[PDB]
Amino acid sequence: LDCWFDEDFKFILLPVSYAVVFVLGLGLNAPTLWLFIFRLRPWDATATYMFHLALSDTLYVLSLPTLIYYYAAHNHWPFGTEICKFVRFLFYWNLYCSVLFLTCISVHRYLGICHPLRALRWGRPRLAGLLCLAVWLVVAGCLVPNLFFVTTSNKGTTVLCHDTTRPEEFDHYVHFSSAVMGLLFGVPCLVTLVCYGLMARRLYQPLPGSAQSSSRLRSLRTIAVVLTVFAVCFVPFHITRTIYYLARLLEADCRVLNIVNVVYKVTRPLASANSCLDPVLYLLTGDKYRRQLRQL
Amino acid sequence: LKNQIRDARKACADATLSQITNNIDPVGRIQMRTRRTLRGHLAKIYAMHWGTDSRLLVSASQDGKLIIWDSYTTNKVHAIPLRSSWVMTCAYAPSGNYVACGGLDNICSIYNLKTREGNVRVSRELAGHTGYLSCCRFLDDNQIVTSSGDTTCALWDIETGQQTTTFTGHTGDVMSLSLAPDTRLFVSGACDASAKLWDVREGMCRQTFTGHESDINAICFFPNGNAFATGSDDATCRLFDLRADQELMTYSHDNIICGITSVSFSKSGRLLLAGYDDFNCNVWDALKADRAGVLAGHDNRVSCLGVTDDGMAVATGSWDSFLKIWN
Amino acid sequence: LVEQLKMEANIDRIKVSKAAADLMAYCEAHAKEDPL
Amino acid sequence: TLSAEDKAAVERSKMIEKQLQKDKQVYRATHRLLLLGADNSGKSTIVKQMIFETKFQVDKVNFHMFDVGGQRDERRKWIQCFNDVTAIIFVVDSSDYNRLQEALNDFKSIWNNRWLRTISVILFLNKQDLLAEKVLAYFPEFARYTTPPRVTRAKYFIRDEFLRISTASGDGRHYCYPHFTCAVDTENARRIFNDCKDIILQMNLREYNLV
Amino acid sequence: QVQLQESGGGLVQPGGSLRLSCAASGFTFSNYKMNWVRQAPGKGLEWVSDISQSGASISYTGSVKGRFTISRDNAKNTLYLQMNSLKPEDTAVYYCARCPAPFTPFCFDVTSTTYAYRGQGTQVTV
Ligand SMILES: O=c1ccn([C@@H]2O[C@H](COP(=O)(O)OP(=O)(O)OP(=O)(O)O)[C@@H](O)[C@H]2O)c(=O)[nH]1
Repeated sequence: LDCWFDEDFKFILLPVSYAVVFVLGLGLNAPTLWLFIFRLRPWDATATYMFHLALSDTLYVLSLPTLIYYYAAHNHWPFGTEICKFVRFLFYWNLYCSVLFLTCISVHRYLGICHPLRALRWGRPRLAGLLCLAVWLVVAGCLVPNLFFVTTSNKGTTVLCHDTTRPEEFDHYVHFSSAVMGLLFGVPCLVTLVCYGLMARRLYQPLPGSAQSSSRLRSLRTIAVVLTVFAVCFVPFHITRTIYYLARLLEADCRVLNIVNVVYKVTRPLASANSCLDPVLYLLTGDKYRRQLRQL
Repeated sequence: LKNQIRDARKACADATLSQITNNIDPVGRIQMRTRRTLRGHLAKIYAMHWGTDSRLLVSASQDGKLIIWDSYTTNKVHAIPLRSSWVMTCAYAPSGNYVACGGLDNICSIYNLKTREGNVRVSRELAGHTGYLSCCRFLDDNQIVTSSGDTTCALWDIETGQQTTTFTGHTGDVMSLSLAPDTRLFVSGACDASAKLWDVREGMCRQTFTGHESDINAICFFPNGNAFATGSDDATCRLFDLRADQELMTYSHDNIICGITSVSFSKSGRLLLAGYDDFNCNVWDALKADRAGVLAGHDNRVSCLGVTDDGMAVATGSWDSFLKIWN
Repeated sequence: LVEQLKMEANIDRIKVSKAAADLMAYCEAHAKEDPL
Repeated sequence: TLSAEDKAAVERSKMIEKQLQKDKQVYRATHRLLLLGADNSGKSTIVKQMIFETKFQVDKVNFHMFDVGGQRDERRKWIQCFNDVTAIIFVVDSSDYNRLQEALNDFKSIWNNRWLRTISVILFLNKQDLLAEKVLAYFPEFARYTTPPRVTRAKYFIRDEFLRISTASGDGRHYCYPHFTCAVDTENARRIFNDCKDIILQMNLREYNLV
Repeated sequence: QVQLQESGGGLVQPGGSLRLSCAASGFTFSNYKMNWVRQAPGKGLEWVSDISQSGASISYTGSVKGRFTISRDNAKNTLYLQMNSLKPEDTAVYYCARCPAPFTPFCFDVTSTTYAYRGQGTQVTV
């Protein structure tokens, strides 16, 4: 049907990184997931977004084990078509809703820092809950076509579970994936970068009379670390994904196809590591240090 | 002649509650768990009071809304907005159709519950106090006695709106009062590290108890009516006997450094519940000077404490806008 | 102040052990009706 | 279970809760400020250039500042009722040095209080035209002082005297904002607005898991 | 019953020296920080010096520092004020005062017109 790709540059890397991300995600997200409900009931806007992101990370890492088995079995899906469809929907569903929850928390911080008096002039946790519900619903609705797209085929091995659609229906999937990727990453990515840069610019310049403190520097370091982690986790993954999908769409020579395949499969663990990096980033600094120390 | 008074007090040389009640059965670890959490208020809770029906519960907070609960069903029966947001006392008439409030406005506003028009309206206002109201308690349907931070208390009349009797002999600022079970006497603890017993009919002080070393914050009559407990800023409670005119017990611990915010007694007078500024409550034995339980459900502070009239429950407020019913 | 001390001088007319015994008997009698 | 009276009671409770939720937005969007000072300090004319409570707004954010003076000159207890104020507008008369010592002492007592340790204090050195007239026409450390003419050195001497307590004993959870006001200064409303903006910004930094 | 009593005053030469001692009873000395209160004729209750707990922090007044020494003795349960240099403008009554909060450096109300824990001081005349 096509010219094939390299094998050992992915089967030795993706299963190990996915298993590591899986165990780290359940080691770092379940305790805070239960803390955000039956430890002290924190449910203001900040804790609402943090809990929703933790839930997204838990669902994302729970979507892993079957596809780690798929990757370590040298491209084999003995389970069936239904599990393939559902879990390759759930993978991207949790990924994009996690990105959207990062963007929601970034806009929340921007409102609370750049315009604080206006922010509590108009604000309510009901808005946060409705925003999270809308995020879940919109991501599920826009990855509705993913369910029809991810299919199981028997071409080279006994069973394959195509992350894209079948090779005869790749022109539909490139359009669909490019559309959802552009929307649910580019608008979140630009919004998050703009908001974090604006808040850092506000924190840098000393405006007040004698509110001179190291708070404006510690928060600046935290914001820089958060922005760098988000960028290095998500931007190369989506950039390499675009490059790989366009390379397949143009039907170029197999050498550049192998090269872009390798760069995409090595940027995939970077995207996966965000599920474990989110708790150690957002749940560490601040009063949550004391909360986790007390609940430990 | 204070030396003669102290010699008369020391004439009862064998004054040791740790010896007379030494061979008694300890109460034990009182494990009380939260039953209801009335999370309807907006800001710090300052005061609360139970009704005679033992179900309805009035409470006031920093946001300036006086609310009325139903602890059986956790339903807000009423919610009375207040002109002044800094109110630190609450009341509930024995008839159940009147609620009083007061604070930094130096006015004891009384709101008419269950009127013929089915609405809450200010029935009367009492503006004869030159200091902030600290505690107001409904003597009856027609009389209410109030203590302010202007060194004096006063007994009011609803029909006329003027003081029938005043109690001007004190020092410092009166912080809280508590009526006797017979409603014929009452006591008032103030910031001069002293508490005085008053007579409503005569309006004259009878005894003075100088045992504490800091401002007395809360005071509550014993159920028997011949004693009371005073919680002060010295992080130590004491129990005073009206007949003995001398402190009996001293519920103090080495690890306690936060002062008392509220004091209440159980139905039998065996369990002394004390609110603390140490982020939680404490459940003191009445005549053992030892702890029996800790109510650490609150997450900001404890500012008010009340025991239900027939002893079936207790209610503790907090500086978080929560109200926890314990049992 | 001296007058109040004079009134307080004539009010000390009970023993501490009697008050302790009265309180102890009161909590013993009413312990049945106390749910706490 | 669900009787006619029980359903009516539940509906009434839901109506009350809806009214409370409606009022919560109003309560959270208004900033409560405590006005403090001495008799010689012109704190009344600062309010007049915008318990006695005043209401004003700057950028559609409603501020409600309170000047309580009906109490019996003892504020150990009723000062706790202002534990959740966004700021304190403690006003100093810097043109009376004998009173300035007492202003220094009670500013220190306010700063080091257990309940006011988390409440930022906006500092207004109210009398500055009088100070300029007095200096232009007590403390032994004034001679051994250097500017961070004479009236500027005096103004900053008093400011640094207050900032010595505001810094050496501060826990980092609240800050002091010194401002130089006058009798005819009309920027006090906007100064308090900006100071409250920064106070809320600092609480937002602490509560947003950033610091 | 908080009681305080001062002694050692009423005889000063311009540039002279004496020593002020206030006795305390009814409360623990170590848990409280005690100030000094000066009442000049025709004047309100002023402030002189400070000592915190077991002498952790010491503060004075601008017209006091360099000539007054504040001393305290938890074992002896008394607080001292040593007067080294004198001028005839400090003729007043020294109220040995404190603040009600224990284990807390918050002396909010010390120089009030009425105060429960401020004993009757001794007259000092230069
Ligand atoms: O041109 C192609 C396209 C696809 N394939 C092979 O199709 C299989 C499924 O590859 P998919 O096209 O279905 O998804 P994918 O690129 O994201 O790769 P995986 O996450 O599923 O591993 C992969 O093993 C790939 O090597 C080729 O070999 N050549």
